[PDB]
Amino acid sequence: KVKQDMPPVGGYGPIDYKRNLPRRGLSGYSMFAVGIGALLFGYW
Amino acid sequence: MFMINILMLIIPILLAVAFLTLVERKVLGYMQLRKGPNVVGPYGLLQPIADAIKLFIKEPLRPATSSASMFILAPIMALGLALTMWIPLPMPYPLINMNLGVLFMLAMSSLAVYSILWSGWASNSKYALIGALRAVAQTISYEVTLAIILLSVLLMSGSFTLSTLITTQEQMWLILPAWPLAMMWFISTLAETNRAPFDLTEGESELVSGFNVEYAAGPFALFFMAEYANIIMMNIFTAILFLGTSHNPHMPELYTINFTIKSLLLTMSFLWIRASYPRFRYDQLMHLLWKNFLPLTLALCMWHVSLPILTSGIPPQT
Amino acid sequence: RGEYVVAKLDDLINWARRSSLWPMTFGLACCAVEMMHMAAPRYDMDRFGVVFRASPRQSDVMIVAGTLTNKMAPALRKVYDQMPEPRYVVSMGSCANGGGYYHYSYSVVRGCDRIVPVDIYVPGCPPTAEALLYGILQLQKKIKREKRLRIWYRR
Amino acid sequence: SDGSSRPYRCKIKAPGFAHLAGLDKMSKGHMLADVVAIIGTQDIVFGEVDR
Amino acid sequence: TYKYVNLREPSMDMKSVTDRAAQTLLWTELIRGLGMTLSYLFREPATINYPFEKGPLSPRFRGEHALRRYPSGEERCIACKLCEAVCPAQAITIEAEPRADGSRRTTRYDIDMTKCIYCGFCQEACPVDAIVEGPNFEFSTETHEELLYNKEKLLNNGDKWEAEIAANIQADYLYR
Amino acid sequence: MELLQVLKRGLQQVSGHGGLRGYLRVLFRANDVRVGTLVGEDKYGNKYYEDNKQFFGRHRWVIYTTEMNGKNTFWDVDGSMVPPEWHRWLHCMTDDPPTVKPPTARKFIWTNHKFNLSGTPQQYVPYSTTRKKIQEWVPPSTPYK
Amino acid sequence: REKMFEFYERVSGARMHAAYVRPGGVHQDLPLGLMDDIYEFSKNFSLRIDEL
Amino acid sequence: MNLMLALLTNFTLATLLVIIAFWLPQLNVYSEKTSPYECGFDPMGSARLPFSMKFFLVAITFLLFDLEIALLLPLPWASQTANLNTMLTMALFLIILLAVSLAYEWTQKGLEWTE
Amino acid sequence: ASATRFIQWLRNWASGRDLQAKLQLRYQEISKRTQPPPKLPVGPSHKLSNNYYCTRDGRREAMPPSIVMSSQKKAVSPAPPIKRWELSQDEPYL
Ligand SMILES: CCCCCCCCCCCCCCCCCC(=O)OC[C@H](COP(=O)([O-])OCC[N+](C)(C)C)OC(=O)CCCCCCCCCCCCCCCCC
Ligand SMILES: CCCCCCCCCCCCCCCCCC(=O)OC[C@H](COP(=O)(O)OCCN)OC(=O)CCCCCCCCCCCCCCCCC
Ligand SMILES: CCCCCCCCCCCCO[C@@H]1O[C@H](CO)[C@@H](O[C@H]2O[C@H](CO)[C@@H](O)[C@H](O)[C@H]2O)[C@H](O)[C@H]1O
Ligand SMILES: CCCCCCCCCCCCO[C@@H]1O[C@H](CO)[C@@H](O[C@H]2O[C@H](CO)[C@@H](O)[C@H](O)[C@H]2O)[C@H](O)[C@H]1O
Ligand code: SF4
Ligand code: SF4
Ligand code: SF4
Repeated sequence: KVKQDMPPVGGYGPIDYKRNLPRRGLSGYSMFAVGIGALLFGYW
Repeated sequence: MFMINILMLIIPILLAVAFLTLVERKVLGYMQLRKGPNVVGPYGLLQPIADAIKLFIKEPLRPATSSASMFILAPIMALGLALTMWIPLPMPYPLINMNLGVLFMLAMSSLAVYSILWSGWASNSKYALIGALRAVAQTISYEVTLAIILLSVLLMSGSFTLSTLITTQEQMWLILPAWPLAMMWFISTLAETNRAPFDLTEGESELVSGFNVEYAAGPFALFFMAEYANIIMMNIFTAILFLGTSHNPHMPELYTINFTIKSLLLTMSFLWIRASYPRFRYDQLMHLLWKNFLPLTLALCMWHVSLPILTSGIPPQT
Repeated sequence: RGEYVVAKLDDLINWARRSSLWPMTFGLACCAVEMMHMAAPRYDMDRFGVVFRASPRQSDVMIVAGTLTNKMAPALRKVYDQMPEPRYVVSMGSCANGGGYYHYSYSVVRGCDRIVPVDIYVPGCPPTAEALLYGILQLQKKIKREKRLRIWYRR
Repeated sequence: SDGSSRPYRCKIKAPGFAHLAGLDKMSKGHMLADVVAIIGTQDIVFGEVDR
Repeated sequence: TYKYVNLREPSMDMKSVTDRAAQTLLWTELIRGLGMTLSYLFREPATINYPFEKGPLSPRFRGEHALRRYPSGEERCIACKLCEAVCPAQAITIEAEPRADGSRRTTRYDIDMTKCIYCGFCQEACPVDAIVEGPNFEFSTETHEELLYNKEKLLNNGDKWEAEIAANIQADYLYR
Repeated sequence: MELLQVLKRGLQQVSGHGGLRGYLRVLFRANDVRVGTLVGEDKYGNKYYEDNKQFFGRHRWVIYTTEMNGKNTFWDVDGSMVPPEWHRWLHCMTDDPPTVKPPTARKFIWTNHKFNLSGTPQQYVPYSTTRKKIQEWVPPSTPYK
Repeated sequence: REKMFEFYERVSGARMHAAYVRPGGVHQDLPLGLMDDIYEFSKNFSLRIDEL
Repeated sequence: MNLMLALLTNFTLATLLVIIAFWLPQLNVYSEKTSPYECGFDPMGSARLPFSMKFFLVAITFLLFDLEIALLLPLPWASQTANLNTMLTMALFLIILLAVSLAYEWTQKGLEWTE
Repeated sequence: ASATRFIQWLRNWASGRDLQAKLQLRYQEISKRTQPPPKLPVGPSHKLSNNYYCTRDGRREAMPPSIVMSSQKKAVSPAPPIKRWELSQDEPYL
């Protein structure tokens, strides 16, 4: 019988392509608050 | 016994510089999914020696159009001044204890710029000239902000003596009360050392090699040794300024180990930054410092004059 | 013994030169793409001590990676002349080797060795990145065989 | 084609040919380092520009 | 269908504005980029240890040329000149005459390896599998003249490489 | 602890190469101290190894012999020293080493592989393989005129 | 890019100048197992674009 | 003395490296080798021709700003004064006038390069 | 694949991705370098009858150009105006 390179019977599994840049990090308020907290401890 | 101490400073500096070239190529390599030098000596440990020997037996060229005396003078100034930057550094004891060590370092940094300007001008070639004039712009960009950043920090130390910074930071690193200045200082040292993303006076992808494009063999090596020596020296300066190591007078070598680790990591950060970012445009560098750092640096300078006075925490003069 | 000393000194300078080969950032056509793949992580030419540098004043090797046309010939000879010595030329690909697919063109130099001396000829169109690396390692073993000081001693 | 087994003429239209011809137009008012960026944004290969 | 790559309006609520102020002042998106290169530092590099390790190839690889024989040892080439006719580079030069036993065989068979474009048309054109491109790619030379192959060189290549060439042809001849 | 298991593997490499002397030989000859399964050896002394836990391209490798065809190759190794039977396996053109699937024997195949001979007295020199085309008249050896 | 050069070399025998697409179709059919390997490459590629 | 000895040693070490660099290697000098570099083609015009400075106004402002820091660097010492009311007022006064001058040059488009 | 757990965690955290699910280095998911032989199909012209070449000869159906005008009512355009593209419903905005 004919034998040549073919996809599997059900096809290949799904393939991602869409952009994915995960959302990380604390908010602006929390980050500024930690910065000021460090400053005040330094000054003291 | 002082001459021995001088040699035990500059021989190690040049050896550390040579192996910083290997470390950079390996660190960049692994960050780039490759290895970097690993064939010349085990783990590439003889690679800096091969390059050094190669360059100093390579034919040095004096360009037909160059100004001979200035062409030779500039690389000599570059390396000479780079080694001079190390003499007041307290590790923990300076080779030369200066009252105004910080001011000395500022002045010598300014003088080292002329090794770029004169080498580029003396080459009498267009890419060399363009590189040198980029150094003029770079110096104009960072120098004013760099001095005022130091001033704000020294208002907590109380003196221009480098060894006092050790005393100042005995309880706590100055990075805590002055991390905004540390941020701006760290960037300024990249610009000061012509390091990426501020590698503009060489700007390989734009100027081929910029100010040193006409230099070959040993004269070129002098410029390379100078820049890499300044990169290490400026991160030692950053460690002393902001990450003060505690000093036990009876175990001075514990200071040296702790301080050496900090300076190394700060130097590794320079390589890390080079691996990560694109290059600035040299007018965009000037706008970064003048339109962002300088307004903030002026404001913080006002704050750090007032803060000791209002908190009754002015440091001792001595 | 003088001979023993110059023999060992030849080994040192030969080792230093082959261990630290800096090609000029010089590419001409398709073959430069395989040259790019030698710098890429799989082969990592940097790990042999092979580093591209843009300036001819700071280059040890010229890899002629692609067709040399008549209009380009004076420029290639110029940047070759501007390399300090010792300097080496690696001819990469059929075009550089002898004209290749364009051998009979009115605008092509039939081999870069009409313009510059060539140390190593890397065949292919293009040579694989590994074939070019084999050519560079061949250049290294040529440098290792040099006898400059030994011949000077017997002058 | 002229009916034989060899082409009579083959003009190649390279997209980078017209793009590079517009480099001067696109670089107006820009600095040297922007011209470096503009060359890359056109995506030029001189195998096709020159033929 | 089409999509817009860069047509979005930033929100102006105080939280979003501060989030952007923290980004501008604390360099958060620059720090994020440092994280990516750090992750690569701790990934195993992709470098192979040439020449002790070799990049992978397939049976179809087009490398150095070689002239082949039948199992008896007779040359397969019968001087038909199809390879010479098809060669896009005119890299092949052939002369032929009746051999002393009357066979149709070449007296010249040259390949200018500095003209050749390693395209494989010659081995497609050959009706008897005489001229092939073998798997060797490590044959760079110190002189130009060493790359002007004559019949003796090409036959020596076939005798040198026949063990690999025959196995490579065995793997791929059913795709031809 | 994993950091301890890592150090154990590093020490197993010194014994896996037959001791510090064997470990240093391979480190300085091949800049790699990994240990693999000996797939086979060829008549010139090249040893072939594999480790299928390594990623594709690093899962096969050769430690070149120190002497081939009268040449000292302790420090001078090159890819042209691999004979054709192992060349196919080393380049992953096949999965089967010549130990398992030996090549078809012919009486005209080289019994002795030769590496790249460029730059040596054994280098190939091109020449025209055809005989002279025009035959010139030879004058008589006698005087008669 | 180096892994995609392998696809070129596996269908044609050349990493770059395949000369594979011809008037009439292609020179040779896909070797067995090639589409599996293209799928493995394509499965991971978008993540590489994300890093870029 | 220690200082002069240290400077002399550094700049002598650099000078020796240059002396070795020039006298140790084998030289082969000819016209084409020493010609000015410009990517393979001969330069068009001298490199001594005027090179326009587009940041000329920032460069002059640098001179004025670079003298301000000379006036400010004594501030750590001035903070030891007993007359801290005057000193703090004059320190803040000087820095503000520096900020005002910066804001003026900024708003008047002095920090933009000439195109 | 040989990274220790802590190192996998570190680089996973630094990049913000799970890097172990899509390693860029190939291991054993790739095809075997030796394959069974193929048996390729034939084309539509592989027949023993009803297969005369003159009925499947594309070249001999090519014709010289139609001369529309030579030098020996509503306005028209070369083709209908192009239909406006629609926005992607997969992801209209990047
Ligand atoms: C951080 C600094 C790093 C410095 C690294 C220093 C390098 C250390 C390794 C030195 C190796 C020995 C030098 C050999 C290289 C010489 C260059 C070369 O290849 O020439 C080939 C030439 C070949 O010459 P040739 O006669 O055979 O042919 C050339 C002439 N034509 C072109 C016609 C063919 O060798 C020589 O001419 C002399 C070789 C002598 C080797 C001994 C060197 C003595 C050093 C004194 C030199 C005098 C100046 C003083 C310099 C300062 C002294 C230290
Ligand atoms: C109690 C009252 C207290 C009062 C005092 C309060 C003070 C604290 C609050 C003030 C704000 C704190 C932050 C100040 C830091 C400086 C911020 C800054 O200057 O960033 C702005 C600058 C410009 O960004 P840009 O978007 O291009 O332009 C803005 C629009 N014109 O952005 C940039 O600089 C971009 C820099 C590009 C080059 C970066 C290359 C390196 C990046 C990695 C470095 C990581 C940092 C490590 C630091 C190590 C320190 C040793
Ligand atoms: C363009 C022109 C801009 C000009 C801007 C000028 C701004 C000046 C702002 C005032 C600065 C000084 O502000 C003033 O400092 C002094 C001391 O330092 C303070 O004085 C306080 O401390 C001092 C001693 O330290 C005591 O003598 C005094 O009893 C006490 O009140 C004042 O309470 C405060 O009002
Ligand atoms: C006491 C020291 C600390 C206080 C700060 C002192 C420095 C003040 C700096 C100038 C402030 C006002 O002056 C400045 O005017 C120009 C108008 O061209 C504005 O600048 C405007 O164009 C430039 C260039 O595109 C950008 O900065 C910005 O996009 C825009 O705001 C600045 O946003 C504003 O800051
Ligand atoms: S030799 Fe082949 S690949 Fe190289 S430049 Fe010429 S045509 Fe392109
Ligand atoms: S591979 Fe192509 S160019 Fe080379 S000889 Fe064969 S047909 Fe000619
Ligand atoms: S096509 Fe084959 S048989 Fe014909 S001349 Fe060429 S090599 Fe010989």
